[PDB]
Amino acid sequence: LDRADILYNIRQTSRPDVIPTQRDRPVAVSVSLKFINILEVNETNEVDVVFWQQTTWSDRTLAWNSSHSPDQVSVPISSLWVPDLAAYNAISKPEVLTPQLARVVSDGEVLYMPSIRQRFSCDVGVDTESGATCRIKIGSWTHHSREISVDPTTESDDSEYFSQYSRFEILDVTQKKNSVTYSCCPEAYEDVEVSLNFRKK
Amino acid sequence: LDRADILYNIRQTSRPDVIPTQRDRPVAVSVSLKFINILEVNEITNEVDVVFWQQTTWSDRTLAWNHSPDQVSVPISSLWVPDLAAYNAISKPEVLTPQLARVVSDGEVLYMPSIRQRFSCDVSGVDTESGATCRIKIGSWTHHSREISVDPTTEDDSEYFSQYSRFEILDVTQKKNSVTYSCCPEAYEDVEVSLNFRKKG
Amino acid sequence: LDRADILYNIRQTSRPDVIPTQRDRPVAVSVSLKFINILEVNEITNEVDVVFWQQTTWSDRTLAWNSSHSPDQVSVPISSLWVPDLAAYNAISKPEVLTPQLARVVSDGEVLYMPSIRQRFSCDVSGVDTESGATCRIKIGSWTHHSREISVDPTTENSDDSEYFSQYSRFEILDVTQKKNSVTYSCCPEAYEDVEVSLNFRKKG
Amino acid sequence: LDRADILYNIRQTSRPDVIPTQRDRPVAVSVSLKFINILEVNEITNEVDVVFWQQTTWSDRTLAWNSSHSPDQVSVPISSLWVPDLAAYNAISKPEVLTPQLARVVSDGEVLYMPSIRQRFSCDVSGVDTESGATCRIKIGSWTHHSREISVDPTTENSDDSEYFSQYSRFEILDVTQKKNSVTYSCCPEAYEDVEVSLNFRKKG
Amino acid sequence: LDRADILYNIRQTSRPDVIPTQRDRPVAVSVSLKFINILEVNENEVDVVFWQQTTWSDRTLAWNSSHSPDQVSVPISSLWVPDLAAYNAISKPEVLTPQLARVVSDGEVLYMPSIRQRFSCDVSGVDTESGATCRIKIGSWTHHSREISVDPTTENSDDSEYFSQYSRFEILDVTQKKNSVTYSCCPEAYEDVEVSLNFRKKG
Amino acid sequence: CCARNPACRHNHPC
Repeated sequence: LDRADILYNIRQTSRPDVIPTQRDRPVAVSVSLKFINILEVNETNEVDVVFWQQTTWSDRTLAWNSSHSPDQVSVPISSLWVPDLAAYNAISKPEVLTPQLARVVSDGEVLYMPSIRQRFSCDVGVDTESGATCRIKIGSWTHHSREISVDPTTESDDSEYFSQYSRFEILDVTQKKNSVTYSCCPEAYEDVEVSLNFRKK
Repeated sequence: LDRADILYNIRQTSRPDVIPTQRDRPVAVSVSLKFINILEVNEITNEVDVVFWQQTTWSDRTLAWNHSPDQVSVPISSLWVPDLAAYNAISKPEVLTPQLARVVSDGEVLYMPSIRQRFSCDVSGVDTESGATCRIKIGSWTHHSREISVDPTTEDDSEYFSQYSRFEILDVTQKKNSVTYSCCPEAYEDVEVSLNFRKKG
Repeated sequence: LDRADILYNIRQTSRPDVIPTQRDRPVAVSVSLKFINILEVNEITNEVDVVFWQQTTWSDRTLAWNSSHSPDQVSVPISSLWVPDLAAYNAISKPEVLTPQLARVVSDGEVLYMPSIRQRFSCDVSGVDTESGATCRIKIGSWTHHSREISVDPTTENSDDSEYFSQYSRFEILDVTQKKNSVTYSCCPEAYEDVEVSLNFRKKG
Repeated sequence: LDRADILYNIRQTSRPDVIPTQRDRPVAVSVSLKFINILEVNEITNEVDVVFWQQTTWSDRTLAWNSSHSPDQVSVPISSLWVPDLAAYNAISKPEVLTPQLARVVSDGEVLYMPSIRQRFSCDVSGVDTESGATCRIKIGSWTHHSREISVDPTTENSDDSEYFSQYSRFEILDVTQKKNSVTYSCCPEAYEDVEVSLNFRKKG
Repeated sequence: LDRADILYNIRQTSRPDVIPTQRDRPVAVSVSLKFINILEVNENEVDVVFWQQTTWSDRTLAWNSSHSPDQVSVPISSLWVPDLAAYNAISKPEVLTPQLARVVSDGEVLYMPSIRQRFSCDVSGVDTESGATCRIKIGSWTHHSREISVDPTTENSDDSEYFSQYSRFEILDVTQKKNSVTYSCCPEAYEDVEVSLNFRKKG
Repeated sequence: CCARNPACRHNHPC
């Protein structure tokens, strides 16, 4: 098959509005934030950050036999189911800086890594040695734990992607998994809490 | 039935532009605000910027099905949604979250977007003990009470409220208001939500 | 007929891109502004930001239905209807619609569209601190339809202007007048009808 | 023919992505700016924000209708028409269109499009407080169509450019000249026609 | 063939979501930035306007031009366009111009949008003689080196032919050089053009 | 009138 055929078949079988759960198991979604910059810190306790949101999951409906065929293609996200991830504590809509294409592997793995600019409420100590910490909580907006699980990947240089020209420097980036039940809603919602410890240079 | 079938059946029979009234009863809509943050109180201008989850529920029996899945996530463009507005808003509601609702097998729809919005509100005593109160008035923009009724839900406690805000919630109360004018035999309804809050120190 | 049937019939007959003129008479459009708030007044770089309900009504017989055994009104998304191409000739920002974009359609074909709009204008703010205050003039008419195609008229609805206005604003409304006018520019050989709305306001104290 | 018929026929025959060239002649586009306001001058950054009506005309004879008992003109959404891909070559912001995106089609196939546009330019504002004032240079032509495909011409000075200008601006217009030119770049083998608009303005005081 | 026929045939054969690789060779994309302005220097972000001259070929678009026009303007929504991104940008690219490309009868496509964008750069020496330098890295977001190659065009220090005379800044030098980057996120190499804009405040 | 309420005003233009 050529790329055209694969892309054509993906549009025929892919259901962008249908979570690809397989045997009533959750779709396992992994999330990892790579920080590129910290801009417009405000004393209002708000910060503006740029980060690559590495997101992966599997959708076996998209798989194809890679005999001759490519092993991977780039596909517009409007042709795929994508997890309805939100930063629960964001105070602005995520602004996607990059082309909205995901990578689909022949086995049905999907890799989506947008560059995102977003504003958060967090505690700005920023001029001290130990610095400030910004907590970003990411999970499914509408899918509880039997439908979507959310996990960090295992870490490698938190500062690798970080602008050397920023006024700030990264002290450390940590991940915690959480599973939360609110009184609004009888099921548990998974999130990943990412802690960005940073300070002014 | 699988999720694909449910979603397919919803698109047949769901009429996004038609209020799903049953036997000439109103669509009973319940609306409840959970405050997440208070961002830019302005003592000069009497304006406040708030973030809140707008818990909204109603029923559309035409969507019902069913042992096999009991709920699905559906994009709101496939559903009728009530034309609720905050009558005293001074900015467009900014939806922070994926625009998906939950549909239950009995035809209940649950839509809970995170919204950032600015209101004209009395901020005078925000630094005092008893604090300031911001009233947010919500009802249907075009529908009177025989078409859409609007009621507060029963729970008030800042479970969802950011601990990093400059402000704290003293109390949140919800009252329904219902007027009949002599011009007109039908009743007009809104929900008034009172956010009593103050600066921490 | 039920609401579904009415809405279905509206989609069949309604032509959103076709002015519903009757026997080549103008479509009579009425406009009334209800002011809700005045935000970000700027005494330097003149300029005011206002929020207002733009009550707009007209008739479109193509929408009509028999309501003898049917509902007498429905709410319909504006993308299913012809709406007048109104513009504030002196606006300096795009109108931002705050409210659900639905119009109310009566069985006889009367249509009401009343969005809440936030918009910035160039306006005379000198004197906003004084007793007589400042006046902001907003000119509203059709962008492309001259007087043989669209007539524009203010509504009679006089001094109730404070009822709609936020009591928490830094400003208060002294008076609102709505006057009909008919303008010809050299760009364009026909006359365009407008409503000039004069918002007389001041800072409180 | 009624308006509905004409609009229907325009959708059938009009090719929004196809320049309506005749016999491999350029499509003659005429472009003329009417300045409405000058906002947000910045003496630090040498940037100015202007609002202008961009009066634009050209012809597409395929759209004509010769029938009796028919309108002389209709209003049509621009997404149903080929429109020239005009750009201000030296703009530093995206053009913001303030008005309904409708053009007029005349029964002879003339198309008249006049959007109100807000846009920021780089210009030397040092002398804005002086007698002779500052000048803002705006170059407008087709982005992708060189001179064999689109010609661009100003219309002749009929009015004073101040006719449309807000009396509430902090600035006043000293002079506006709109002159035809041709640009070439090393990117591109062919010449592109433009209108160069010089807006000479100053602060009132 | 008239323009209508060409445009019609382009819609029939063009697959906007399919990279037009030939026999699993990379699509060779050439990219060159022409700087128009430098706008809002901040003591560490700068705002630039540039024309992004981009060319590549898609043989599926080709037509016989012996008795027909040789080139047309086409909306980019009808074409595959490379998914180019400035890897180090801190704002979304704002496209200032009509989103139309030129297609030549041999299948060459030329796309040159005007873009406004903010970058993180060291502006401390902007008032000095040697000036400040802004580094912009541009390559495909999702297509590694076996799928898309990225090359500068010849003529490196880039003459400020396009540069506004009314800017507060002047261009000292522009170099546009090819590179190939591997991040730990991603096992393949991605090709880029690294553009160094050396500029300073005027006197 | 019932002019003060947006919905009412839609249903009964004042």
